[PDB]
Amino acid sequence: SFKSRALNHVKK
Amino acid sequence: ELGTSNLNLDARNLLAYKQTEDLYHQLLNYPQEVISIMDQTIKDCMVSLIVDNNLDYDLDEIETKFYKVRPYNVGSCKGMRELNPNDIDKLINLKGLVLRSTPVIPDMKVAFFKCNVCDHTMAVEIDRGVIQEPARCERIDCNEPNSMSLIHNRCSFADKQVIKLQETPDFVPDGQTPHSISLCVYDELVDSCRAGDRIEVTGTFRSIPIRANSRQRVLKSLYKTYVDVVHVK
Amino acid sequence: SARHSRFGGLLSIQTPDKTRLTVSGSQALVDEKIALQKLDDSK
DNA sequence: AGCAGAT
DNA sequence: ATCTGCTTTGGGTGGGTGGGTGGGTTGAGGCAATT
Ligand SMILES: [Zn+2]
Repeated sequence: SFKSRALNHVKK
Repeated sequence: ELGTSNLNLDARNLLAYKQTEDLYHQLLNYPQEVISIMDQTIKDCMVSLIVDNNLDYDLDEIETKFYKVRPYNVGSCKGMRELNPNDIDKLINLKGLVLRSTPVIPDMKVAFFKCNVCDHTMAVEIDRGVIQEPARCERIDCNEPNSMSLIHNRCSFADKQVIKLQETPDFVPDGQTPHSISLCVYDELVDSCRAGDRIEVTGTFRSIPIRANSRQRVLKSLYKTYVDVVHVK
Repeated sequence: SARHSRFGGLLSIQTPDKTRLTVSGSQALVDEKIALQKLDDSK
């Protein structure tokens, strides 16, 4: 019931 | 040979050459653009000299340098009391006694921004004191919006200084209190004169609006004047 | 620009048709590719 | 009243 | 795009647990040092 977006450090 | 960049130019030499009478008048009437084209022409001829003369001097070093011209003796020096609104954005000559000089002010040239989710940085130039800060990273992979921060110590700054000038005794008609005009000097003219010196200053008589308060964008109808110096003697 | 940000040089570029657009910046005063790049970026 | 924010 | 809401100038109709390196500056009275 949540809309969560994830970001990754490897993309830095 | 000496590695310097500033070229001291005398106005009359423009009147000496048949071609440049109109250039001299334009300099006296539109100093900013004329000085800009003069600077670029100086740089272009500097590089062209080496290109044509196939000298051993390094070209990359020349390409790195900012080049300038410092006109002087642009007409009979006027008086601080004779500066009317007709002279706004026009080259003038002032003879006055220095009275004070503020410490060097860091003036921003290029802003530096960094992302908080990709650590991507790009420098964005400045135009008339407004930062064109981006709404999202220029990286296609990370297009996250409104994730820009200003790293103050990684920007680029230029030297500015504000001087106060007071007129010479002989210009006082009766003996009243001499008036005072404010100047602004940039780059190599910074700290070019000490307090109590008699100097002749050539610059553009500019005028800037003043905000009514440090909260809103309302400006006072009265405009404040100053001089944008390009040469000091 | 060699001069400071507040020097204040204004431009008028002429389109193929007789209309004049306004650009700000010494680099624009000298060059045309820079003028068009600034025109695109200012949008 | 101009500008700073939440629906 | 519209609705909701705070705060000025500068001044005591905000104050002294914000101070005087944030500005509102003469007048009087007490104290140490100079005489
Ligand atoms: Zn990013």
